Amino acid sequence: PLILFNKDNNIWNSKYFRIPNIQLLNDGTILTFSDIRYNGPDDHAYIDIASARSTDFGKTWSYDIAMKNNRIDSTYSRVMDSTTVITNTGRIILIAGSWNTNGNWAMTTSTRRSDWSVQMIYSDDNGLTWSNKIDLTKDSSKVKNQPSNTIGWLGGVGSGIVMDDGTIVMPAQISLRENNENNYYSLIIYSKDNGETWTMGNKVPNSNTSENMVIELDGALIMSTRYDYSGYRAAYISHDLGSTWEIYEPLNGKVLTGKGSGCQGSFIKATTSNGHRIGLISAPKNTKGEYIRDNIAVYMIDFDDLSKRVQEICIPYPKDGNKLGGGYSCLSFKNSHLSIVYEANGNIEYQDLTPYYSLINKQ
Repeated sequence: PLILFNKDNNIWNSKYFRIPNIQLLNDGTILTFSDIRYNGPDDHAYIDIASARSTDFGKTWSYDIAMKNNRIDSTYSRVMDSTTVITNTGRIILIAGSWNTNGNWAMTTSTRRSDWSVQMIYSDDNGLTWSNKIDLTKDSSKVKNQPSNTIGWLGGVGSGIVMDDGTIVMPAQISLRENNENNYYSLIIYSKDNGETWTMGNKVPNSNTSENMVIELDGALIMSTRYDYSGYRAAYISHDLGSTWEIYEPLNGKVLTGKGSGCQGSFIKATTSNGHRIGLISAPKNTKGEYIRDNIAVYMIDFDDLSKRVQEICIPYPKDGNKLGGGYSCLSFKNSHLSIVYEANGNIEYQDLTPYYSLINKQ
């Protein structure tokens, strides 16, 4: 597989890369992102977000820093954990978490984390240039319905979606002060004005849920989320754009994730030529357990043939993850093409999976 971001040969002399992201553009351009983890694998470190862009279907790549941290702390300033979407205008939005101090974003403080913010950039030239950073949390003018007991929140790490009428929906994760503890939950945020302003949904039914993505299905939102220490990815459905949730049985509990903590993965919808809507999920099998996160696999469900069990399509990364930080992945599906980016021993690798989609599509 192509090494897209190479810890042993990159223009930033970065020691590590983590948290990859991919969008297949309507015109065939491939846009990807990654944390530039300059000094090593740690989350609590100095990080910027790179882009890598290809106009020859992944043969060659042009690299850039898509978003810089706040440059306040040479050890801890970081923007990281990209969540992206392409809107119906073709605008590309990236939302990242921003901090500049040591300590887990959700658990370190009992009040709103003072160095925390959510930063947005967008591109109206298909990822060639980016806006200035837009701070979504410094005031109350950009995001509605943020809870007063928020410790912090960020995107779900992956891709958002667009509803039938153009509404943008982004997966998110939040930490909330509740009865003298901090509990973290998945949720969504949505924008009806091309990302200028947002409204936050309500938390899903279970805590210990974090990184996630949602698909749209007949107006409903279906979320596949990391559910820590359950052994599986939870799934929930919302019929009111994320105000209420219930368990979605056909996917809940069906993708197992091994012993220990959960892991980020991706979840997207494709419509095959027979009209069926299928869900594709990427995540480590983690048969070896905890943070080994071996065998990043791709799974399929057919929402129009739900008695057929979830199927393992392929394993793009049939290797142990690096315990320092590995296992994350991102699928993108567009115009009958399917691509993946994933963590691979401190690098990011890229693969075109379109031949597997052809097998599924049965033309």
